Amino acid sequence: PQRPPVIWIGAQECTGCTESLLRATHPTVENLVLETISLEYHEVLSAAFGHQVEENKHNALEKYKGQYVLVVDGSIPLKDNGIYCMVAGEPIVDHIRKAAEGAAAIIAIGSCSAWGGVAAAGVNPTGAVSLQEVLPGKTVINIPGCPPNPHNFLATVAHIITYGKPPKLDDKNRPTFAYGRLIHEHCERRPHFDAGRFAKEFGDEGHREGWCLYHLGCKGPETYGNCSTLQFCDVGGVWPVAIGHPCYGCNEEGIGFHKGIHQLANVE
Amino acid sequence: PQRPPVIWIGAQECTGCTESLLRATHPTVENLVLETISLEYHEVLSAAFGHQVEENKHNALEKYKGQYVLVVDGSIPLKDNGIYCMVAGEPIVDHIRKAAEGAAAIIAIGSCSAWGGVAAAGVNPTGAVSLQEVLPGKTVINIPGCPPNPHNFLATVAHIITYGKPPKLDDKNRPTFAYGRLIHEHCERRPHFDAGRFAKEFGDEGHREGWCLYHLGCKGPETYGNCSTLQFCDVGGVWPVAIGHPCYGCNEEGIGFHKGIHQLANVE
Amino acid sequence: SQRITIDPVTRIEGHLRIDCEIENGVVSKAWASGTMWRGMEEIVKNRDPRDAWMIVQRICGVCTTTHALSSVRAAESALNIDVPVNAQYIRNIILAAHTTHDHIVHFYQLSALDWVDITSALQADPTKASEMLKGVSTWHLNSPEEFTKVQNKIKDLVASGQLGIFANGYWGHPAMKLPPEVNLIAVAHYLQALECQRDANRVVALLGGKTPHIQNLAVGGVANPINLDGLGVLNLERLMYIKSFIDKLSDFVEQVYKVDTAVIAAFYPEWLTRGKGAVNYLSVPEFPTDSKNGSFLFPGGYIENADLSSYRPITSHSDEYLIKGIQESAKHSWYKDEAPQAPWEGTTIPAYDGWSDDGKYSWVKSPTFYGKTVEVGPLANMLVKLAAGRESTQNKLNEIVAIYQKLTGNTLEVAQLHSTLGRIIGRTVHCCELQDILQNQYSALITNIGKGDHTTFVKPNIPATGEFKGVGFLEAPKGMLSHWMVIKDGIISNYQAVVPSTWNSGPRNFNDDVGPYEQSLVGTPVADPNKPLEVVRTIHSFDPCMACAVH
Amino acid sequence: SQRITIDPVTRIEGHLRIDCEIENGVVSKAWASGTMWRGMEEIVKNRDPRDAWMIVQRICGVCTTTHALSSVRAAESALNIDVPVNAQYIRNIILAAHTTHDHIVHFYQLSALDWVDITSALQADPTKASEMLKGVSTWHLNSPEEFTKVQNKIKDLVASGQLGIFANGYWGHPAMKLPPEVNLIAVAHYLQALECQRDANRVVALLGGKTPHIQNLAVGGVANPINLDGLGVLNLERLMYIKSFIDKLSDFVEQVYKVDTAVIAAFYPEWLTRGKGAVNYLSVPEFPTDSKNGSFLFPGGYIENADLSSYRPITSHSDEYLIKGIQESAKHSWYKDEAPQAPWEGTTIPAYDGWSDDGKYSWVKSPTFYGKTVEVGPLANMLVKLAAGRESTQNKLNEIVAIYQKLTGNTLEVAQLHSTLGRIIGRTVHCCELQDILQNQYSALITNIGKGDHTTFVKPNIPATGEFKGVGFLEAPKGMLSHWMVIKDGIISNYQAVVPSTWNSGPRNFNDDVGPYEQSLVGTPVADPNKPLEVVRTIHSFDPCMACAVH
Ligand code: SF4
Ligand code: SF4
Ligand code: SF4
Ligand code: SF4
Ligand code: FCO
Ligand code: FCO
Ligand code: F3S
Ligand code: F3S
Ligand SMILES: [Cl-]
Ligand SMILES: [Cl-]
Ligand SMILES: [Mg+2]
Ligand SMILES: [Mg+2]
Ligand SMILES: [Mg+2]
Ligand SMILES: [Mg+2]
Ligand code: NI
Repeated sequence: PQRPPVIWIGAQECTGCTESLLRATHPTVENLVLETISLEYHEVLSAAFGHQVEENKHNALEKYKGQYVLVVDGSIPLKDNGIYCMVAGEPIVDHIRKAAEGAAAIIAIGSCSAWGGVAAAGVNPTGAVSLQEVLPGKTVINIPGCPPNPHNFLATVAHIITYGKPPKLDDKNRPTFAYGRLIHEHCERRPHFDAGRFAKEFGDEGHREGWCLYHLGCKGPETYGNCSTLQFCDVGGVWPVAIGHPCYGCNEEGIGFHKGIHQLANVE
Repeated sequence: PQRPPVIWIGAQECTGCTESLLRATHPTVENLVLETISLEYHEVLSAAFGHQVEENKHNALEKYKGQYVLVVDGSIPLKDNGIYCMVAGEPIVDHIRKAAEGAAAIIAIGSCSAWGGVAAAGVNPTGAVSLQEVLPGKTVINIPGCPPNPHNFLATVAHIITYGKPPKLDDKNRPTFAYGRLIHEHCERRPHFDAGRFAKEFGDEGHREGWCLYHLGCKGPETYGNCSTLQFCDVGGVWPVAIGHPCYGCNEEGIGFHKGIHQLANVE
Repeated sequence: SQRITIDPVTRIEGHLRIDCEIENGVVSKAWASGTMWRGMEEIVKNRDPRDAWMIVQRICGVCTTTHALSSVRAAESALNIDVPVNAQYIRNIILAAHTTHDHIVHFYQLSALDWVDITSALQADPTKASEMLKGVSTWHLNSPEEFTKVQNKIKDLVASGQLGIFANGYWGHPAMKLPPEVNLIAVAHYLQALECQRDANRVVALLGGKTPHIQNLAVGGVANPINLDGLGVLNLERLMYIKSFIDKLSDFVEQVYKVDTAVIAAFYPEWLTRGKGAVNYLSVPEFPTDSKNGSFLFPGGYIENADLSSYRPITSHSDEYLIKGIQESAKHSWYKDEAPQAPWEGTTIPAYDGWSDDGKYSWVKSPTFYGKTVEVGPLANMLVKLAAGRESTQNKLNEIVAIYQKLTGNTLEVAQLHSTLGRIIGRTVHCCELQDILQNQYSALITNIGKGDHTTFVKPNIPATGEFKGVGFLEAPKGMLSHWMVIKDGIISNYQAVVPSTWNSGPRNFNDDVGPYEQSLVGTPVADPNKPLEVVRTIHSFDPCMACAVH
Repeated sequence: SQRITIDPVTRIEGHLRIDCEIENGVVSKAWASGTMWRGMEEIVKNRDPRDAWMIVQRICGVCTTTHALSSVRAAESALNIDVPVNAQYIRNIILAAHTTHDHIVHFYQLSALDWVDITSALQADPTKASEMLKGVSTWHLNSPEEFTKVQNKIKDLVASGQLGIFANGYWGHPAMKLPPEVNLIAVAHYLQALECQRDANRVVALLGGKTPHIQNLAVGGVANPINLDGLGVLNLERLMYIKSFIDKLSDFVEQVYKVDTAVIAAFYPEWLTRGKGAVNYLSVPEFPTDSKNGSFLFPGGYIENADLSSYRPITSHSDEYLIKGIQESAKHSWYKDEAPQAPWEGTTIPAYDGWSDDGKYSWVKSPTFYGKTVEVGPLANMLVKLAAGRESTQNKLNEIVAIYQKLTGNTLEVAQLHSTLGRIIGRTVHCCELQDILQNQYSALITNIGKGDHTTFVKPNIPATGEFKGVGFLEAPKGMLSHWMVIKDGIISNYQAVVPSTWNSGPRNFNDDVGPYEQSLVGTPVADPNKPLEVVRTIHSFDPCMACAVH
């Protein structure tokens, strides 16, 4: 049978959001591209290059008009008329707005496209902004994290394919199955927080008993996500806090890349 | 290169403690028996039967006197002179006491051998007792659960092989890495317990949001174990509470098989 | 002539003793004995009906899931509860995936070393072994390179002088008939089987909460919370993960297990002519798909005197013909009350007095169906499906017969299925058909959630007065299972389990008639009475489970 | 003279434009251009030194881990901190497992479709393809049945009419030399590679807390809590799980990746005679094993004018000769300050004025070593190890040459390694040697914990006044990496990253000298200037990373 089409464009990306797919198991990246979708444009994996791959993109935008999912990783730089990211001699903001015109659904994968992320931090050298800021007339589905667990993306695409609509979203257009709860309101170290059992430095006695990381700067009290339950890499038991390091707030605008690692979170 | 010898004897077992090994990944059962140990006696997998396999047990207890690890699953029945489990025409209590005389280390795998378990519950029809009760002058290492995660057993055997002694034990001779903490003192639903967010029935709105299972009968507040952290089957996210059902207390004497599913736990 | 004892029987679940009189080189008379009892029916008595399933699941850890599901079905029967359809889809995926693990482990880890000589595999040419499978299998791990790696693992084990559980085996016995190359193929497949069964149990774990011993059931449905949009519950990401494991099972089952079953029959064709245990067979229908505990995907029935053409169909777990026929006797068992008992009126009063050839010699009871001995399990299951004219079962049997024909130039008729090898073939056919059950029930669950049905549980009420009787039927890996609960004044006043290995392994009955294990052994040739491999070959074909048989 | 542009270059990390002047079908001059900038050096300024590593790790998600490890080494250099040996073992296992994933994905997912024609694979005979590998590999998944399954997946994708990322490829190009059978083998190995690289990243995840972007580092050591007897920390069970994935990597690396590298060389021998980028090579030593940030398992050094016999060894990350020689220029880059700058005095002031052939044409800076252009990465790393007389490296290269000699009848000399195919060979040799690094460092960690050392972290103090400077070196998958930190009054006053793809991809320098990418393209034959596959083959051999090059 025919497979649902996808167009993937990278703006000011590090490629970590594409690389998340190479850790996925349900589906694996080979089953995603041979069975689940038709990946019509993706510069990291494409056999074609240069003029051939730009022709392939134009052909797919015409053939699949009103049908494809558009995915963007990385921030979009507006300073100096778009010149901080140029592909085929044109500002990436122009490639993204052209591709958005015919999209059935639009997804910002990662903190950079969802809210500006690391590339928009500090002084913001390039005037980097979010995908929603460049497409004010469109509903952008945000899948934040640096990078997210790849299944936060893959189960969102599967809901669009299988049931013909997006998953339920919060007021930041994030899927509720993945972002509907604070990490601290579903964390297995909450008993230690409640008892005042805290690690004070890495390698101290409390740290070596798996105690709460709040006083090392854990941002779980102010970050929405599924890192304590879904976790990462499908091996069991693997997320930052379980390994021994505080959450940094990478999902959440104003927390990750703004607050210091050891700065304390506000608690509701 | 010679592998450390192991003798495994089943008493009033259901075979679930042996079947736990078929879910293990580190090591898999095939790497366990070809690379990690020499399994000198195990009736579920042995090529030999009858007189040949009893000849092989005798030869092994003599060859490896003072060197082998003895493992028992199931309770040991003392009522009516031991006749509720008879192998090769003799009470299993006599096979176990003979094998214990030459053991380097002795492990009770599962709640039945650790404390009597389901087979000693209710009126105890067969006078079923624990391995430590039939071996009063010996130090028995207890690995409870019905059955335990197989790595609670495999990492205990690895500590004996690699470092030449048992892992650190609590006052019930349970390894601290697996049994050192209450499930409720490291449970990811503790935030919901603290806020009074409880499931009242399976399928209700709070149950369908992943709320605390205390009012369904969860025994986490009175059960030592690693079910919330190590979990089961190495796929990620799989333990009874994560799937939607309360802990029944199967690790803990006086809790599992004694208290009703929906009976409330005492909280410390 | 002489008397032998086989104690313990290995490569089974639990504690079994087999005795045989040998006359003129063949078994003339046999005794089967279960040598361990716990009293699980007494342990569960006087409890709340809702608690039983968590206790009686521990009857067995090899057939984990099965006693849990039969127990909740018995309470639902007594109480008149209709289970939500989503709870049926979840219970069905768990049973089908568990049974796939169970059959694969029986063929390879438990039975193969009766037919395969691992020493002979050291003499094999790995290239000739791979060439033998061209045009009977498409499996991707039959290369000479795979077989050389496996041969080097055997060589290293033997070179260490520590054979352990592979030692003092039946190496060179005259009943061992495979060429060196086929021994090496079988050991490679034994190791590959361990990966397939682990994937099957990952399906079970994601719905059960763990395995062994699932923890997601309830009287009234299941504990899984269905919410595609929920964090921490059964959402679309968790369902996609389950599907990833379901999809990994088919290739091994179809291209390795199914093909090995035909290859063993081709090398051991006299084992199609011995090991008949009975002339009567019973199976129950399984995998209900409606809102009222029925509309089964697999059919059930009763066959009398081996006549498929006049069998009696069973389409309901409430069938009064099936319920009224079942009794158990303890005349030749170590219990006090000896006359045949209907299980709602059953007792289990221990009365051990030691072994007597003509008196009591087992902890296993003797079940009958309207006074007759009956075989249960995969041979019963297959023969009932062929009597029903089920085309999926016909077609799957024909694929095994076609491989046998290509290897031998001979065909297989239904008369040859009443045998040690026919029993093994019925088990393989069941494992193959279960892969379509898993795809069917996964699709049914996705589709029903999409229609807006997220229901999983009906909370029970239990009247505090009255006496209520319920029965839960289940087609388990070893055959028809039934749990029988009587509720009086709100608590369990009687609990009786009648388990498939009880039917097959039970001793001589109230009329001194012989059950399937003991019947199947008459006529078995025994070349060496000190090493009775031929007896263990026929007994393993039944997949004995003695924790199940005795409880 | 014809002028072509390749924009975008695909199957790399990030945003690259390549321009070429072509004279009579031969490249006469080239330009490399990085077309995206973020200003990561400016984003991290004016922060606490302890926070840099979490921010600058986001320079790149393909070479994840590398910028995190270089950043904590740079702060430890400035502050004079000696890292605990257990923290070194854990950092080393992460970097070696990550680099294994990176090299496998580069050879298969990024580079193979320059050399392999998927449409030609449809004409292959799967049995002939399998026979070609007899006595060339011992891999267990080279059967005709594996190759038939893979051929059928290609057939089904083509029949759908939806080729997607396989569409409008270079199928039938005159530079495509493999026979149909070898194209089919390569596609099978492309799919098998995805399983091996997933197991490498499971090692990284269990120590890092996730991947991409690890979260277990600190200025002063690591955040892993070592306690063999602790619940919820790095205990013996967790270490056993790590080892189970380390053990799964070797067979694919040695029996598939190493063999395919020799086979591509055997079919493309003119690619040993083109793609030379430089005559000077640099690498740093890697995998420290003592208590004082030294005693490296792999050596480093500097080769001038291709002379291995007179190279300069580098044994310390504090080597003043290495430190003093490094500068960067922006004369042909889009930044304001153009004269060569030592990185502790570096600026990054954007000055975009559009493309000029003779002026500014890239966001990449131009690095030099004492005023010379230098190639970094696996060709430099392999040549330095051969100059050091490292037996492990000579023996691994000799295994690749033995396979090449079996297929062609010819040997390889060191002069033939200064080439597009020599660069690919150096990357494979690295991936093979890293498997012994993993086994060595896992054993070291287990042994050290057994002696009673559970230490992992030295808490830093950072003076609130004064100005002090540090540099962190690391041998990354693409070559020598350095991060340069200046601290003033407790916060970062300057931060400069000099990254391996900066050395190789940078534009013409302050003396208009040509760097490796641009020099490598001179002489390249181009059969079809509309489809310049030969240019992309040479550029892909450097493994371009433009997020890295530009930051
Ligand atoms: S969200 Fe993180 S991983 Fe994804 S492009 Fe941005 S920096 Fe990279
Ligand atoms: S502060 Fe962090 S480690 Fe502590 S309970 Fe909250 S989320 Fe968990
Ligand atoms: S502890 Fe549980 S699983 Fe193990 S023998 Fe006892 S009942 Fe069976
Ligand atoms: S009662 Fe049970 S579900 Fe609730 S927090 Fe405690 S252990 Fe977790
Ligand atoms: N299958 C199985 Fe166990 C037995 N006999 C049950 O029921
Ligand atoms: N490897 C890698 Fe990335 C580049 N170039 C860095 O450092
Ligand atoms: S740093 Fe990011 S990955 Fe999760 S644990 Fe915190 S939101
Ligand atoms: S019932 Fe047992 S398996 Fe763990 S969750 Fe409770 S101790
Ligand atoms: Cl739903
Ligand atoms: Cl320790
Ligand atoms: Mg209700
Ligand atoms: Mg019974
Ligand atoms: Mg220093
Ligand atoms: Mg720089
Ligand atoms: Ni990079």
